[PDB]
Amino acid sequence: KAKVLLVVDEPHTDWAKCFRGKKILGDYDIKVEQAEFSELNLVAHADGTYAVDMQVLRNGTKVVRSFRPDFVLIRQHAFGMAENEDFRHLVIGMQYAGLPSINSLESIYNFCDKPWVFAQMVAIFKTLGGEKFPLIEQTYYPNHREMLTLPTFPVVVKIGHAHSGMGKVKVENHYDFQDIASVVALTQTYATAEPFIDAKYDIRVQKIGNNYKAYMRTSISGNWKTNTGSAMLEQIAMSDRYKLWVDACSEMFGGLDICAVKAVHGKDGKDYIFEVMDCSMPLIGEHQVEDRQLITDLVISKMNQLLS
Amino acid sequence: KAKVLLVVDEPHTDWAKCFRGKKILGDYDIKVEQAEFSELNLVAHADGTYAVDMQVLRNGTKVVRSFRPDFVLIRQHAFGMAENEDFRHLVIGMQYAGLPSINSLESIYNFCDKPWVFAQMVAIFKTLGGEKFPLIEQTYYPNHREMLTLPTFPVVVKIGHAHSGMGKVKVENHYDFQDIASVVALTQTYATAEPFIDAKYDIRVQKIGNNYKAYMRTSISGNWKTNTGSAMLEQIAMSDRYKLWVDACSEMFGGLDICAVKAVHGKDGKDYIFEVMDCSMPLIGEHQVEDRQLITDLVISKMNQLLS
Repeated sequence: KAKVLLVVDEPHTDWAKCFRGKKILGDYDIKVEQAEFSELNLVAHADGTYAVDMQVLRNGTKVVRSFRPDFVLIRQHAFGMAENEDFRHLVIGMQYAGLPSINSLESIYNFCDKPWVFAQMVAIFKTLGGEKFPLIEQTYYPNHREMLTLPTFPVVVKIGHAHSGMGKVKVENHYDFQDIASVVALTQTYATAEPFIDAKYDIRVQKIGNNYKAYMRTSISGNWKTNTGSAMLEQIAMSDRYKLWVDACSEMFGGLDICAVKAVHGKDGKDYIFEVMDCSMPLIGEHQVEDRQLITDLVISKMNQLLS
Repeated sequence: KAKVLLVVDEPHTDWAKCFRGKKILGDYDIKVEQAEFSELNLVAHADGTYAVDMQVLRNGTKVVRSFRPDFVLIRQHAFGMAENEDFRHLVIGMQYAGLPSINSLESIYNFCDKPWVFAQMVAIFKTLGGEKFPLIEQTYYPNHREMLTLPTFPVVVKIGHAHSGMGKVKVENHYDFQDIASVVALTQTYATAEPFIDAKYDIRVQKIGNNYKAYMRTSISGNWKTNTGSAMLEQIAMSDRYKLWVDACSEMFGGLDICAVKAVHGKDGKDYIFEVMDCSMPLIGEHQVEDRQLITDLVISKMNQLLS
């Protein structure tokens, strides 16, 4: 028979293809169920039983089906403040069911608040020092009332929690900072402000299991945004410097199997680490195929370790 | 020479009295700043600097003092859905600042969602088995749509996340269950349902550092009306059975310095563990002054361990 693997990812990636013919536990096959978070639901019980509901719109028809996954690979962001982007209830349900997964449900749950993740990077920065781990300066404001404490301009202000550049604004002077603070008051959430780096290059160091890759590219908008995919991220040599950055970040929340550190190299000759991404990190460059391959092997390795 | 201890607790408990005359690191005095979450704010920086602001109502009706705590003791619930009960942003800010505390900020943060905490007890249940850890049967519904499948009545349905039992309702037939399911829909949150236990008595096993106490409250209220006043409560002898329950629960989220497990003993002569409380647990019984003294020693021990 087979072990069921639930993969939460968009339809543009066909994970069933990646796991074809692949066996675990010696003789078991893997049946892949794939869906986006918006199409999933579940119920879980303290006694160990649970069932996942999937309503998939396929080739012209509202499809329904139920199943009991044995493992889960999560490739989609589970949070976000925009409309219909909050799936924390599903992450809690999977942990309640005791589902093993990549990344671990513990880590995914803790990646919900970006400044909470950044707090783990600040502790690493204190342990290793800036020479080895150049964390960007950043200020955390619990709400709008503390934004009377001004940062040095220009800064990039990031409001609440959200991906794909959502909620990030570049602020160049006090007057516009005051206006942004009044907007943070409306949203009733927290915000962060970090210096806007006049950047030379963007850098991403990724770790998938035991595989590492570093990519760099000319930076057009630094740590503010990525503007209209002008330059593709190109792989460069892995250095011992870069490896330490991602190995150190990968230890948080019990360990991240898939993660990436983003940094900018400024025209001032310095590196500034400003973000860590987990298993929902998009795949980039000419190696998506190969990276999906590495993720597939990682998943098989884990199902063999944890399942029975 | 003094270290500042921020204690987040209501005004009736005068923690400054518990710490008067106590020293840390040999010759430093302890300066206690006490306030409730609603009167506090802060700003934190990745470079390590941070500051807390407390709204005072002494000579000015709207006083405002600032300080830099070295350690924090949290005795108030930091979450909750009622009017101005949500302080997750301050918890995040204290962790961003790297503030040591009791209980740990990591554990406090993870106690925000009751079913997430319960998910840890389900894992303990699988490990130890029911003879040793009699976890109550419970079902987790990520949202109202999974509540179509009806449970066996009567049940206690817990809606969303709030303490003091807020949001708990006893449901006896599917008509009322359907109305509660519509309230869950209205609140856009999750819910849990567990059998309503016809109870002989209540049991609470607490652990403060390495001190343990077991208390029994007799009533039929069972797992429906909890936390409420104790017009009738009494201590009892600890047993290896009870100690294992709280010790196993105290290991979650990196370790809980202060916690308690609640259970009801059924008229059927069986125990049902249904809740774990962390450092915001109310102090009960006649030994409340002894308990505060135990919490005070724990805080001094920890400050000596983590400060310089």
